[PDB]
Amino acid sequence: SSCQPGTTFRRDCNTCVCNRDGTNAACTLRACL
Repeated sequence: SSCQPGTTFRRDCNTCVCNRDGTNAACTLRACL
């Protein structure tokens, strides 16, 4: 992931939070369908 460190964003129906150096994200594991 290229993201703003510590920002919240969405992948489909999932909440993601960007890691401390903006290179990855942890996201919720909902089934969106």
